Amino acid sequence: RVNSDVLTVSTVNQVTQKPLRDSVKQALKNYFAQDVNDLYELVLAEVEQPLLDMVMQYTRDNQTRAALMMGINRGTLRKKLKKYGMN
Amino acid sequence: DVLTVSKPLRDSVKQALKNYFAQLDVNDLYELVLAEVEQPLLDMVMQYTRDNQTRAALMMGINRGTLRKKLKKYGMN
Repeated sequence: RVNSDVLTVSTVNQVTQKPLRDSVKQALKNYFAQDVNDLYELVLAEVEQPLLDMVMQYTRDNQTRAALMMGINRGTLRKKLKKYGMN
Repeated sequence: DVLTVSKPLRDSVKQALKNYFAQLDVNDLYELVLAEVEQPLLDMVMQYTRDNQTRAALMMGINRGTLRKKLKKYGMN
């Protein structure tokens, strides 16, 4: 059971749409194919940065609209932006 | 530079969000994306460790309690 299927990636082999979770699985599978103790932060960092960049670009940098769209408060959005030196 | 797909996983997230935006009120995008990324992460690590929660938590860098809360959140418990 998965939460949603609205996030899909376009991959040309011609162009096929597959669940984003599949890319995550593949990336992890390749990663394992080579002692890790920070896998969550690793994956989190790889996901939050593009998410923040895309949303901020979409709302034309309006921090409040970006927060509403993301379902988080203004404060939380600000610490995430700063974490990645995006502020 | 460690998470890539056949490259960086981040590019696939960007692509996904672009496809999603074309589909557009939305106010749960963070959880929406997190759910699509944490569930498979949990699936893959638990599989890697043969369902050993302690080993999975240690690999992930989180305590066992947090791992169990995450698994439950996604109905994987």
